[PDB]
Amino acid sequence: ACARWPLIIDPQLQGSTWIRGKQGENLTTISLSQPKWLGALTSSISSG
Amino acid sequence: NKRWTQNVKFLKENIKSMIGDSLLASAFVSYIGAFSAKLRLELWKNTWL
Repeated sequence: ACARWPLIIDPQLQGSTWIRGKQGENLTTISLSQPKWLGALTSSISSG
Repeated sequence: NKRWTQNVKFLKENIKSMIGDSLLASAFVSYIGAFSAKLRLELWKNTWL
């Protein structure tokens, strides 16, 4: 029920594993250090 | 009739009571989330409710 974007503080990776569970299909994981990350986000924003 | 009047009267009390709820819910979703178990509990149960 989030109005603002959910930024999650997760050491021990409980949050991460649960988002992969809840959002099973087409949850495309993108480290900020990914090389073409701007392209992968802007394509997922448009239809993802 | 008796079981649909009871569902009405309860739902009418369930509008006004889901107006005072939503305040707590909203207050809780917006801010609480950065805090730890003990403190989170002290904000909505010891101060707000």
